[PDB]
Amino acid sequence: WFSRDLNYGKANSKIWNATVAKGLKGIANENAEIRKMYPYLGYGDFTGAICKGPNNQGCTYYANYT
Amino acid sequence: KFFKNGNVMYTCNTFSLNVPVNNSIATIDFAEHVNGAVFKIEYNRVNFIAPSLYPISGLGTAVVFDLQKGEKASQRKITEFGNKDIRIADEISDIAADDHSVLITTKLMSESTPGELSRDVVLNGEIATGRINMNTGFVSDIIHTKKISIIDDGIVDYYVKINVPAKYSHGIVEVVSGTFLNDIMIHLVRNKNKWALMDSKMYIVNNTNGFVIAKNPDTAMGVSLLEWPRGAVVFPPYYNFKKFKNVNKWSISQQIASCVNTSVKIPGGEYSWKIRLFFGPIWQVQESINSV
Amino acid sequence: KPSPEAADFAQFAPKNLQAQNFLTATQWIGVNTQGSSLKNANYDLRADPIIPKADVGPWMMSSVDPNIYQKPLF
Amino acid sequence: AGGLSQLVAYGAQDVYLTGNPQITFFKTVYRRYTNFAIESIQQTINGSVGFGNKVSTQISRNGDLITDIVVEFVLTKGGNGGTTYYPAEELLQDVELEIGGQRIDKHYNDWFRTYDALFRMNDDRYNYRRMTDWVNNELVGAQKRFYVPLIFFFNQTPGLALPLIALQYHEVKLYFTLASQVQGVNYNGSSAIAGAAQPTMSVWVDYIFLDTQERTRFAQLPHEYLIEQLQFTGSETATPSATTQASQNIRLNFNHPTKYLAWNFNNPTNYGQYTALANIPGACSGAGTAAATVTTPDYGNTGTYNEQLAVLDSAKIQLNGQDRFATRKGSYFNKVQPYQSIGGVTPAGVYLYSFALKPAGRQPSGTCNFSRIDNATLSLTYKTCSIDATSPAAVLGNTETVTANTATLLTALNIYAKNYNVLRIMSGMGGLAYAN
Amino acid sequence: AGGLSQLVAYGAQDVYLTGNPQITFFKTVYRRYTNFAIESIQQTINGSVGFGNKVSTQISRNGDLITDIVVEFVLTKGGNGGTTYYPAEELLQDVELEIGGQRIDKHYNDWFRTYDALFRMNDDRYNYRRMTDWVNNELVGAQKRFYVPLIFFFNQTPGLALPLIALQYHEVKLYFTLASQVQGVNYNGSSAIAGAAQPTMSVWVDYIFLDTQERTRFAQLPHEYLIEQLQFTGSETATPSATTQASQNIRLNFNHPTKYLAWNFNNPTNYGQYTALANIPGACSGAGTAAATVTTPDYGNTGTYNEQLAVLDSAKIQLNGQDRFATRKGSYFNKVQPYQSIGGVTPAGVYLYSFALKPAGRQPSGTCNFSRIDNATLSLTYKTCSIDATSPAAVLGNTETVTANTATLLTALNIYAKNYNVLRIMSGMGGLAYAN
Amino acid sequence: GGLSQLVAYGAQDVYLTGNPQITFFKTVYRRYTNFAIESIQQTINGSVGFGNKVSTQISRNGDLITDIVVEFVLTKGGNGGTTYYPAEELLQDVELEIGGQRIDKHYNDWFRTYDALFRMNDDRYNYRRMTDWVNNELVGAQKRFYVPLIFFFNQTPGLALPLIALQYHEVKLYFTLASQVQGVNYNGSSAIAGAAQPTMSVWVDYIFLDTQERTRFAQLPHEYLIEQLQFTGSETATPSATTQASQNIRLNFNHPTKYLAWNFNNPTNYGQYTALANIPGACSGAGTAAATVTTPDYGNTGTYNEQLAVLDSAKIQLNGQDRFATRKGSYFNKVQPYQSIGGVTPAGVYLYSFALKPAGRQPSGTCNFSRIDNATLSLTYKTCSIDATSPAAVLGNTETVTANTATLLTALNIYAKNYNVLRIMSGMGGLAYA
Repeated sequence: WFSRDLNYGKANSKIWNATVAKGLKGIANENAEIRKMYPYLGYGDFTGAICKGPNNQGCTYYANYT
Repeated sequence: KFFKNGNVMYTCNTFSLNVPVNNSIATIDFAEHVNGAVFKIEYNRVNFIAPSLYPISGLGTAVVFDLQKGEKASQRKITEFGNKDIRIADEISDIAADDHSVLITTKLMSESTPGELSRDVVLNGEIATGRINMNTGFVSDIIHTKKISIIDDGIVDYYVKINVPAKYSHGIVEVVSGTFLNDIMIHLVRNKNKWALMDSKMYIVNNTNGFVIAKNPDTAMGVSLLEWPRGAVVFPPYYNFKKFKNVNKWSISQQIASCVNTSVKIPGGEYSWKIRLFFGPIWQVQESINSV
Repeated sequence: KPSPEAADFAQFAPKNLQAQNFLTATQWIGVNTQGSSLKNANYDLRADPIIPKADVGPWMMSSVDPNIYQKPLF
Repeated sequence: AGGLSQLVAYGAQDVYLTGNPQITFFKTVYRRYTNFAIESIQQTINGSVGFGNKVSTQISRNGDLITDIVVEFVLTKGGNGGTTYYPAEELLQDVELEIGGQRIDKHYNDWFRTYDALFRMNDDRYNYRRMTDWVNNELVGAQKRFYVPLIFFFNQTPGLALPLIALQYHEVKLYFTLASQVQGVNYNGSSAIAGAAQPTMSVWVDYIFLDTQERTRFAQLPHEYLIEQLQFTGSETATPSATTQASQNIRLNFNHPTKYLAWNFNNPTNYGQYTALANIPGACSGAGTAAATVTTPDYGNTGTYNEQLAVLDSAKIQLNGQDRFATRKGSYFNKVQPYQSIGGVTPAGVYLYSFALKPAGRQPSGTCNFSRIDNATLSLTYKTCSIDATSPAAVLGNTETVTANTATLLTALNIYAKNYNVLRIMSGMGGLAYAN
Repeated sequence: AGGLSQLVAYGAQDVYLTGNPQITFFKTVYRRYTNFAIESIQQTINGSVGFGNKVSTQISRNGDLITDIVVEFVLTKGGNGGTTYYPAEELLQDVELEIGGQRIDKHYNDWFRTYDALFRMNDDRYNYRRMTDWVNNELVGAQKRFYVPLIFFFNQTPGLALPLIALQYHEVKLYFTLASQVQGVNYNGSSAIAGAAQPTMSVWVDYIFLDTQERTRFAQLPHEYLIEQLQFTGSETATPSATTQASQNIRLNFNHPTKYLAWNFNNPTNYGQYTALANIPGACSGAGTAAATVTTPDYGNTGTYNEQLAVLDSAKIQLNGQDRFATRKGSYFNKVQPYQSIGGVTPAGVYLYSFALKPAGRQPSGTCNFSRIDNATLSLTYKTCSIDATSPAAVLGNTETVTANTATLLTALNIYAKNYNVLRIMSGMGGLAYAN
Repeated sequence: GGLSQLVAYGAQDVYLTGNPQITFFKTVYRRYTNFAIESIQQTINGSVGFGNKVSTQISRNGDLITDIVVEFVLTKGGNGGTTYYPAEELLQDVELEIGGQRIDKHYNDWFRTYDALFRMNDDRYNYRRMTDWVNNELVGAQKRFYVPLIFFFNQTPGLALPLIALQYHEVKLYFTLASQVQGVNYNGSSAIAGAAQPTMSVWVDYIFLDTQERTRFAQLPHEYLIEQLQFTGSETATPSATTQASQNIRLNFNHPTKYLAWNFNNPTNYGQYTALANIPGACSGAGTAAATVTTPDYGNTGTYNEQLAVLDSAKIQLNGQDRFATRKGSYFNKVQPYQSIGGVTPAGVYLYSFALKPAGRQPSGTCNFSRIDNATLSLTYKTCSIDATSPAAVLGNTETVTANTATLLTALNIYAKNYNVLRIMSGMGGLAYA
């Protein structure tokens, strides 16, 4: 059969799965990168900050991660 | 329905100085992304196929070993006195062989390095056997982990986890089914004496003395243990047995406790096992091992 | 000629650049939407068996493509 | 004595409630949630705002996700007390929603009235009336600021918020057609009110800001939003004046898994009128005294609960020539279906039939998928419009099969369906997964 | 500026709120469901429908599961405005639920009124009266179709629907006893209304059709349902005439995990009067003018909120001779308990004491298991009934522990207990898992 | 029949009926720890009366404490319509102390404000019944009133106070009773001769648990996520002519806050948040020649006609930057509570939420005022140019003006509702942050 709904469906699925994989790798690389960039915990005045140094030295709340 | 519904039970477990510390020296952690519902892992002609009938099935190097019975962990919970294999919290729904009756929580991987976080399934379901009844749901509170790290050199480090509270029993780290075509069955003893060929029985139980085991028609697979939990705070003579079961069906297991003890607990936390798997011709396999 | 758009270089604003996605985006939205259509099909409940629409006649062929979503029921 | 006399008296009938306890009601656990902040930002309206004009707005990417949108009006009332009936809602005539240039939903003033009539309950629809109408016997000249919340799939719960951060190549736009006639503001019936002022309008949008770990997750990963959309085409009624109860077979043009159908019979010249007018208090202008006229409503009391003034005797839904259920009388769809499926009170003249257990909820609970139904027909039976509307002795004294002679003015037939679809967002663009 | 100024205002006090998130509010995931369809089908009624008649219906297995059930009545009123008070459920006198020849539950007219007066609480109750009464000033001769829903354990939620295909070796019946006297339809007080028409009745059952695999599972596997039951026997009040506050020690004979105890003080000569009548607005027929008579209620305004007309002064419930709690005034049970346990407006003369934290819910939340309590007593203290009901200065101008002389007409006491039980279904037959 | 709907299966259903997870017609309930609830009377320390301050100590009759209901017996000095929430007017405030530390404190105006925002139609009418006369009762009538406390641990059992785990710290409530209660002992500001003193009692709801959890509760530490109310008062400038006042009010708050709510009131008349006017329900005698716009028709004081309110617009500003662009006053009275609660807020009471659903207890967004320099609430007032006695102007004027009697609403009450943590360990309790 011609099956328009399956030829477009299968093609869309290939792109969807290839693309979700790319997006998942992307956020994985950014979470990996920031753990390395800012590998420390904050202090009493930067209580949830990522902080670039072993002491405060470079804190922000615009790049928070778990 | 009682057969298709998942559940969990809450208990209060507050015990103090009667809890020998079984030191969970090995753990598993991940830094990779999630995936959809299949894994296709390969490198250096080493393939692992997870067909999503259950999270791992086939493997080999242009060969296969079996259609079922892929690597799995399985916890045999506390028994009345080791009478029947009833309370088997098995990672794989091997009995169905098709309907993946296991809840999967995370499908993590990167190329060459899959992970896995899954729940168990009780192999017997809601029936009764012999004279002993069993659990109510089909899935218990125990969870499992796998991490398979393929190293470029043909070494594939395989880690598993079992997480079960207040346990007392027999935990299966890996069940593997090699092909029937494995006439050579050898192990290296920790005394570095020699490789021993043990083909007279087909009922070989290797204890600590067995350092690494290998089997092959001519192309070989090796299994080298890396780590397993033990009571490492006091090092008492606790019922902790690490051994193989080497019969046509191959199983790597560890016992945590006797069926009945005086009065002991266990933390019941996360426990992992580290096994080094590697492949190639018998020559390359033995050559790598003998580096030790 | 496309030199005028940005300059990704050694440094970035704090990982706020998410402007890598446009050509993939065009390809999927084109194929995406699925056209289910039931212009001529069973008026009954039971999944009356499907005879594959092979082109066996030289002339008046149907373009109906029968429904593959009907459960047996009875 | 006290509580321990109840706990000691423990038994077999307690085991299935209290054995191996799973929860305790007196020490709960709250979930830790993603860091976000919310604000309302006013959007720029494109076009000349006025009566009968059509304008549009485009939502600026001032944030990461969008949820509630409120359209604001400032009106000056042209009549006096009771001359208006949801004038902000009548004015907000047609709201069209598109993602990336593809229209995915379209709401009408009559739909807003139907939705409120069916789904809001207690002091919330009262509060709604406060936001859309004059509810304090205000006099001519009163200036009032009105709020009409929009009710799209992303307006009712944050869980369906629009991921604009993931739509950097496609725009989100709302098109607004404003009514040319608003009762009590511009016209009294068909008579224009001299000096009536043009409206002032603005649209306020609730912007969600996420922290960095999550907003990048939203920006990079694709999404599948399972969303609601409205299906509607208008038609006309077949209401008999006498000697007969008319039947009418109306072809339905719906085609996606549908949560429920709803419909009404309205007089297009009187926004929100779904029942006949009668010389009964609240049922027409001047009702109860010699000045009563049953051709003009006492507008602010247009909504009633007296189904005697309705035109629907019975209705049935038939699918592919086979009945979906046995014919029910009109009072079933006005009173029982909303009792069973929503839990509120539906005023007379507004009817629904559900396919879902909880059509008021967001999670699917049963659908009728018209994508594989070849003939969907709504069959109506009308009441005979033989009661002299000016004689309460007859109107309040008759039976279910007969209605007011003024009922024949309900000439427009509006049948709605609310359905599911999937809105996919990926790599900065989006669109619907299914169309028909 | 904007939300960003709040988004990064992070401190130590946030670590337990937004630190380590688990739940995201702007990305909901919906769970997929086993397919079904809902259909309403008429049952055959065996016997003659009429005033005072008893009929039964067997529920035909037109489907897989049973959810709601609605009884239709067609009534013509013999009185005018305000002469009726929920007549559709006055007529629905008793409904007995029998599964496999085993009585499972039985509801009475008065209970339907107490449930509506106690658990049903919003627009739902107004819509309910719309289904059961004349709410628009209708006049003598008006005829309406009424809907009286049943509120059995499987009626209020789909989750407890009857697994008929798991019950193939016996049927389910409903026994309907219809009242001989219905206020405003065939009697006005005790006086017959000449020419009153007989009621017409039909019973609609809502059937669920399941998919192919789900029917197999339901028919083949055993099932347990957690269900509710109503326990009821009647008694007389001990209301005093003058100089004294009567005591009454009422022995209770209940026997299962009980969610709550509720009761009311009823005038047996007319359905729903739970308070004393008085010459204050709406508290008796003709109230406020010369014709006011305090022996006959203003039927449509029978329910009131004036505690002064509520005969109960205080009450205490004992278990095995020990107080379960210290004596409370009647107002505790009428307002405070339902505020905490239900959240609605309980009218005067209706009282609740709960064991459950939220008895309105389906999830068990605390019970009194009377199966292990050999005796319990409801101790009532009455108000002194010395206030002349015909003098509004005395009715509206007095103390809390004294009520109207007309309170002495509240001679019937109805004490209800609602409990849990378990319905077991095995190999095609079902029944209660616990006796008594 | 309905089977005709099941055959209508298609592609769109792979998202609905495929690989199903939920069976809707077989529900699963959870088994729960066996418990029983009873309420026990507490003893009030001190003389109960008008203007008196008394306190109580919660006896350890149980394992956990949930709700607490204060009851009063009042004798009214006026006729129907002369009272307006008199039980709450008398309950001037309640202070919550656990182990020597202040955990919360609520005020009579907070009770009215909370009602005005967070209670719905049926429970509000009920609430009104518990605290006021609603059937036109006349002079000399008596009624027993019930005022449930709003404290965090009161309306959700999940935060019940664990006395079983607080064997060393006492829990106490301090009650301040108003000296002037309109319609009971004062008629406006004039004393009512013969007015009786109130009688009061406090009932506390005790939870008893089964043995197995009582042990767990006694032995393990606990961290309860609890709510607090923050409040200070201010005064306003409400002009009659030539200008619209604009005040920049410092919001002196310091915890993760779910929402800010505020009102404008005339301190003489409890709960009056709008101007008086010669229109129905807007003043005593309204509609006839005896109408006066200095005294309300008290029982109808609460209205929904925002024309009688003084707020033209409001804006929250954090560290000199707007939190949102200026919104008109009716936004905070009708739209924010629509979005955030889903009920009706009467005229004169305003809410702005930070939380998505502050009516619940599951955290859903907070503003942490502990990590800012300065927050203010800018209030733009209407010009009070309308003659309150002329309905033609009161019911028919423009948005930016209100009635001249509006100038009496000189008290500004701004409330904040925040989260905190109540820690329990070794029989001792207390706040983690303060």
